[PDB]
Amino acid sequence: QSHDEIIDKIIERTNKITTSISHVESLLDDRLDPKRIRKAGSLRHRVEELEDPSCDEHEHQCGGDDPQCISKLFVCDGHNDCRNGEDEKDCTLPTKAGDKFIGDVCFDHCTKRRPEHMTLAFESSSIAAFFTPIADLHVHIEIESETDEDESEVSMPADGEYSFADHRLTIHPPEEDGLGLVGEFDGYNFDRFVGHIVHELSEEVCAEFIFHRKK
Amino acid sequence: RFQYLVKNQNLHIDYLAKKLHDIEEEYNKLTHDVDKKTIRQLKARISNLEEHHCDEHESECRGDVPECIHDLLFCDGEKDCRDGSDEDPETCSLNITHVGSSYTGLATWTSCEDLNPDHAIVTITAAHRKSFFPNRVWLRATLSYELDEHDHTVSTTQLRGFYNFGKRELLLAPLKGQSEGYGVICDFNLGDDDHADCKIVVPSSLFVCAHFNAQRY
Amino acid sequence: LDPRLGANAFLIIRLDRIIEKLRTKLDEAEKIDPEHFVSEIDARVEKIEGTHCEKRTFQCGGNEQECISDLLVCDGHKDCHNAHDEDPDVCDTSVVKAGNVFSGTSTWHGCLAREDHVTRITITASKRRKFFTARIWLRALVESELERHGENVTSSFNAKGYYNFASRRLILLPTDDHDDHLAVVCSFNRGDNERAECHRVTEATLHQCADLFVTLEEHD
Repeated sequence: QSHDEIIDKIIERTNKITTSISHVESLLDDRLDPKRIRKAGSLRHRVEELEDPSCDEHEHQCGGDDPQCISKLFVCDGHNDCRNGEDEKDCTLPTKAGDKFIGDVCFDHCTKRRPEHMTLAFESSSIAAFFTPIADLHVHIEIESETDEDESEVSMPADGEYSFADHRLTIHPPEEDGLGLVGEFDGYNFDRFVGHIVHELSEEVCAEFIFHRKK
Repeated sequence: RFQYLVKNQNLHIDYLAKKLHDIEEEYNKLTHDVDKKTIRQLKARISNLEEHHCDEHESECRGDVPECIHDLLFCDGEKDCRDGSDEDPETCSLNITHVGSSYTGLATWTSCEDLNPDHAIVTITAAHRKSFFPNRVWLRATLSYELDEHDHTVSTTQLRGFYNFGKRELLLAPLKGQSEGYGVICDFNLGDDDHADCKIVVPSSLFVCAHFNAQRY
Repeated sequence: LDPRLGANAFLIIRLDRIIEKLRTKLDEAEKIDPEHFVSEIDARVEKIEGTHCEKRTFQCGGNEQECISDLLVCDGHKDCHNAHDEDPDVCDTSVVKAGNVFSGTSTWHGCLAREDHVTRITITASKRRKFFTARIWLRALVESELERHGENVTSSFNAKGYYNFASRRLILLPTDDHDDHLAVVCSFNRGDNERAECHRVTEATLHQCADLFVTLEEHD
């Protein structure tokens, strides 16, 4: 009876060890999870924006642990300028064709149709091959209004550019009314941006929207 | 012979149950998981500096998309926002004015009495919420702070006032015919429902008599 | 020969390989640790929030807070009500224990205009008179690896100075130096004891120049 009763108490332990190992390999991946670094990164940037900028004017701050101040035109330049090497890591563009963002209103004083909420889509991104800090875009802007009378519509096409430098995207006025839309990401997130409209001539904040990516 | 090959397993496993159990220490000799509670109330300390488009006499909403809504429309029983933040128990929760709660933290006096920093507590003796006007929680309190003479002694004001769900700030006042008439303003704008930044004030000017950053036990 | 045992073998070989993959991604722990990070923010916010205290005096913080004059901070006597001043995490005698070495680069936007280069301060001496325990008198040596031209020429000088517990900032002035040698001033505002913000200053006006950051070179 002891034969076969001894071998059964081996395979039983073999399992009971692979638990104790495959528990700790997953429970370790918690601290290494990619989303943690992402989400906490966002918080880091929001406190630095609240402080004054440590750089000078058009310069950009690359420093991770040892600040190095470099001009704006060298981010994703194509070669190493920041002595960290931290300005070349970011050249992957975040917004791919077919991506569709929908904002909700925050407050609106630039009143064309004073919409409830408006939509934004990407026809096509494109990269000028040779010099690529800036990568131009085609974007629709859909707005589905409603009033007393009419169920009017709109979709004006425009063309902006996304800048790897300060992470802003721009939309050059779609109509002659001269309303530029100034996107601003935090830099670590890319599911939402707080971008808001501006009179292209005067550089004045008029109306904000909080966009989200749709999934 | 199968007994040999069996004994070869037992050993070869037990060298791994020793090797994992060795890593178990090196994993647990790194940092704790930093409980949700500190990051909860860190994000707040930022949110009190980034400026609000919302002006005075109104309170921004709690949710994803900040709006700016007038202060008499919270906990109303009608949704007045975009998302209807005003109906959710992340706001209606009364945990803060349940009777018997008490705040504390030693006070510095700038304006009166110059007593030298000594403990000061606020306490809530009785709370009522009227069924027909749920916007405010009417309540009564007793402020108490340690005069420093010889023996440990305390003067005890007595108070009444309302708790405003908008500002999140309860505010009290001296009753009438009470010695040394003071009032107290507690703002719970930090993350959790505990801690505060209070201030004892003179009831007329809202001039800041004594400032004490108070906790709860 | 006999089944069940033959299978059990292969489990042990796989399992032996998956215990190594842990050791590869074990060193990636400690690379980014949360408990250290929240300290970095909470301390950095704790400046722009503003010290309620006024003009070089130690601010307690916690349940309660109020001023105490910088000269009582770590004295071996209770001075604050809740004893935040006599604690280990604030006293923490040694961030300047001798032998520690700090290094890092320095831009120069002030006088003595030259190219951007690397510097490294190293603490030599330390003293603490057990009657007046409140400050740490200490010596140190300052190194410059700049390349002027035609060679790599290395400046050096000795510097005395002290280190507050209240303000957590050490200050070094050059001694017996007829030559220029502009003084250095640090601060450990990070809440952690590795990194530090410094800038070299003229001894009199105390206005800034040459903002440089430094890191604690690895012990052992």
